[PDB]
Amino acid sequence: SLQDLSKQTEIPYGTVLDSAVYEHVRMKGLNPFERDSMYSQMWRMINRS
Amino acid sequence: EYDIRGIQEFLDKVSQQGMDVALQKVENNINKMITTLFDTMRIEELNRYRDTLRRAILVMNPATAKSFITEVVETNLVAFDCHWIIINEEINDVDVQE
Amino acid sequence: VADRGYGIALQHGSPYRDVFSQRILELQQNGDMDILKHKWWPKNGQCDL
Amino acid sequence: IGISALTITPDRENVVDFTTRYMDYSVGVLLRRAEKTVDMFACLAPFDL
Repeated sequence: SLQDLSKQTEIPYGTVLDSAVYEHVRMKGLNPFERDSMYSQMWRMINRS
Repeated sequence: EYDIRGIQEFLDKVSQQGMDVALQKVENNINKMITTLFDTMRIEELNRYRDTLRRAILVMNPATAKSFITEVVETNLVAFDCHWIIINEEINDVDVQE
Repeated sequence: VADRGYGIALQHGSPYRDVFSQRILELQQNGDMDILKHKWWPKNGQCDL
Repeated sequence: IGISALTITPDRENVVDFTTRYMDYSVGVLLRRAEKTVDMFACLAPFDL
């Protein structure tokens, strides 16, 4: 599941730069009012460097 | 596209009665607007900003308003206590039902 | 943590509160405030924090 | 007309009209398969030939 993918860090993950998926993830990862924290982990992985 | 010299008498007559009116302008790219806020403000401030959205007035054409409301609701910046006023001169019954 | 910051207090209605802001901005931009902080929170203490 | 994997979004829907959706969107992930855990000689692995 995406939750389990967000807990682990042994396998890195990413997407195509600036694609609609990248904006969609960044929209959630920064949001402090989101009910589900998962995306804050997904964003914290994708955004490195 | 709005010419703010319309509300120029409303802000005047309101600011004598002690209300904390704020302006803002709605961008063409509403997603880049909202994502600028979470990227450029403290959590100390976002919780003050949410308290202002409790009451708001939207002065725009319906096709923009539908899109803005849908995004503000999907981003959970408002909840069941909010009370927004929408004002315009031309809205047909097909749009009210959306 | 949000909603808090360190400070100091004065009498009810003390006008000397007008001094702080611009001078604190000076001290922060000069690093004088950071020099005082380093004076009172130096890194290589007796132990790793 | 336009037809593709084109996705309805609140910013696109401003300038062009859309019909009712004929299939739902979904974000997902591609991963490489894990390979079988079982092996015939797993008990002889600890030392090289």
